[PDB]
Amino acid sequence: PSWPQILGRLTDNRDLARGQAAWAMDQIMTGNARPAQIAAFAVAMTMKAPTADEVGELAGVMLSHAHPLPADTVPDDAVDVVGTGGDGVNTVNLSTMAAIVVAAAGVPVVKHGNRAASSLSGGADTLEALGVRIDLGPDLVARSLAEVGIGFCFAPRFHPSYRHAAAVRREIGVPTVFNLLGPLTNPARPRAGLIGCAFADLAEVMAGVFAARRSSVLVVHGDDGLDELTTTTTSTIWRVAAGSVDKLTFDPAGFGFARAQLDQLAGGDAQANAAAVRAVLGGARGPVRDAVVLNAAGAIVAHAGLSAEWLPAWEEGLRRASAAIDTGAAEQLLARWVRFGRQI
Amino acid sequence: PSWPQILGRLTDNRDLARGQAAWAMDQIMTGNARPAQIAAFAVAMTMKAPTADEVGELAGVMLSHAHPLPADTVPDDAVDVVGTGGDGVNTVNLSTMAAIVVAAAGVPVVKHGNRAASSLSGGADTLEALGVRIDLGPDLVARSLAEVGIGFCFAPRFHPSYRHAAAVRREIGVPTVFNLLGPLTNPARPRAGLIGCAFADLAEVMAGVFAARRSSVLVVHGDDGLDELTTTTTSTIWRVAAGSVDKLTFDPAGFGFARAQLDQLAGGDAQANAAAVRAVLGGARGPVRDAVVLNAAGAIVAHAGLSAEWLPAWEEGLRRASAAIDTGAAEQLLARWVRFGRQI
Ligand SMILES: O=P(O)(O)OC[C@H]1O[C@H](OP(=O)(O)OP(=O)(O)O)[C@H](O)[C@@H]1O
Ligand SMILES: O=P(O)(O)OC[C@H]1O[C@H](OP(=O)(O)OP(=O)(O)O)[C@H](O)[C@@H]1O
Ligand SMILES: COc1cc(N)c(C(=O)O)cc1OC
Ligand SMILES: [Mg+2]
Ligand SMILES: [Mg+2]
Ligand SMILES: [Mg+2]
Ligand SMILES: [Mg+2]
Repeated sequence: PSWPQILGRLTDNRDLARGQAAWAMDQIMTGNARPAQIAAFAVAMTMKAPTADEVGELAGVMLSHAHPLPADTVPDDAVDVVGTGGDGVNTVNLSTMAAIVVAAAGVPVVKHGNRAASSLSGGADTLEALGVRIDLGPDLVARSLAEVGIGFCFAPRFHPSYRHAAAVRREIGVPTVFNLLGPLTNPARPRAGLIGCAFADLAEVMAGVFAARRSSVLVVHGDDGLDELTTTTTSTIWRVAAGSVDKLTFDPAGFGFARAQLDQLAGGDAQANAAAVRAVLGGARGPVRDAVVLNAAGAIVAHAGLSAEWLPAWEEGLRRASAAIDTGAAEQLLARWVRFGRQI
Repeated sequence: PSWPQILGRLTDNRDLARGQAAWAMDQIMTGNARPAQIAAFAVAMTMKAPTADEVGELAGVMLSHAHPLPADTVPDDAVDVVGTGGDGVNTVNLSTMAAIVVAAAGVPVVKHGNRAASSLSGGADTLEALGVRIDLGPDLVARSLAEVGIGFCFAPRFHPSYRHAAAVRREIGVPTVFNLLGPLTNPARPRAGLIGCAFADLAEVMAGVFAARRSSVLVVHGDDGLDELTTTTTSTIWRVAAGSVDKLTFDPAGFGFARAQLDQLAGGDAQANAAAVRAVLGGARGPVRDAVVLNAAGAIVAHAGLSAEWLPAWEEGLRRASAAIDTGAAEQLLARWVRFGRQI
């Protein structure tokens, strides 16, 4: 393989041959690709329309180069709650709040996360503002998971070889196929997840990648644009179970949720978003709580799918998420997580 | 304007707003664009499918930044004979030979040229091997045109600000919209031309750019793939006249030309191709001569179009081209051109 061969195939609007996307990603990850070649590749794949085979190859290479967690430290039923970002709506950190609630409900959570790219505060920024240690290595993330019930894998910490691609992504600004990779590259390789996708046209491709590795995942795109399950309107869900993908539309009104306005989910800086987390975990009722409970429930549904029915699953997920907040378990879990980090 | 705005519009498969392509190109030309931004733009513009308006904006900015020729030194009726290159065929230098013949016939020629990109020897390489000074500046190109009847504008000498774009093009090694710009950016701005296009689906776009300038141009694509008028089969001609374009099919058999095989036009390195020039100018009969005469006649037809009827124009062009060789005028012009460069 060579860059002219691969780039020419893509600019001819052709799918790549098996192995070519992987070759390309490996050149990028080993520091062997010129910034121009990285940019050409990211753009050309995006404009061709990436296939699940192609995106799976890219994610596979990233996972090969990533720092793994220690053997036998990640429960077989661990779940992720993470999105692509890039929805261009400055919301509170819904996945991060959902993940705390899910862990408090007793589902092991290994969250893949990062600082902001286009927003004012990313999940990692907000966790740091809450006093949680974001920058732990493999051994300590495994300890966090075992001791607290949740671990946070900071993407730059676990994927140092991605630094060459990350730099090009910033210079060009435009979203590309690379924006799909964060949720597909959790170094703990959890088999379940609630996965947000800001890009309606690419959510099915993400779902195809998860289907190929036989994950139990709900890939979600709010019909208002959010890379979360929204409360302002319906959401599209690509449901991944038993190696296949089912496209569904989801309406929170079927579970008694009132419609919110997008303004009601608005975020601010890390300090403001930390305050918002504290408010929800402390039992504040209102729009943000509703969105957190909904997303926590979706992750619990994904976790359930590792084994059945859609409606009892949602009912159970919503019951469990709501109780995790109401009993104070979620608030207490955050306190315990903070304490864990301060004790080395 | 910004890179995220323009690249986002392209990746959404939308034509640019008026001025945006020009903004991007000026960023590239002033050294304000990162190699990643240059590459993203080149690829995204190519995959979107560039319009004549957009290509014209790109060429306009190049011309703005180019070294011009001194005032009143280029005749109103000067002609160019130049192609995009990249036809993947490795032929002798047909445009460069045709240009010498056209000048010897009395039509002023200001040829835009460059070294090999994908071929074994570019027109500039072959001229250098023949002893012609290829890198003269504006004042001396103007002198060459007046004194010898032909001038050669070396693209890197006249477009120094293009160096950043040129570096990215080499790195990505795939054709893009930038491959169209050579024939569209002759710094002497001749109003007539025989312009070869290797990319059949972009020839109409190049023709539209020339139409906007009200040039008299034949944009040509050999139906065998050559970016020249071919002798192996028919050619498609986009005839540009009176600010409008007509697509025609051209068969040189109508002028008595025997069908050649593509292999009979094969070139080699600069020394081999220089030998091929000497052979044609010395009066050797055969396929190469035929191709040179046909293309010289095409350029004469384009020159006639500044004023002209189609079939008589071709018959006249063929007569004048053949006579320029047969009298030794073309051989003598080359010798005079070599002397000119040696005498400062
Ligand atoms: O600034 P953006 O480009 O829009 O990115 C917003 C967030 O998207 C991902 O968030 P994640 O789902 O992990 O967390 P969140 O929903 O709690 O913010 C990403 O790592 C950022 O934290
Ligand atoms: O090496 P390539 O990738 O195929 O492209 C290079 C050839 O295309 C142009 O040819 P021009 O028409 O000016 O000259 P020619 O036809 O005499 O070679 C260009 O300036 C090079 O000479
Ligand atoms: C317009 O064509 C060119 C302009 C240039 N400046 C350069 C360069 O600086 O290497 C190369 C070019 O084609 C190879
Ligand atoms: Mg999220
Ligand atoms: Mg979000
Ligand atoms: Mg040519
Ligand atoms: Mg050619």
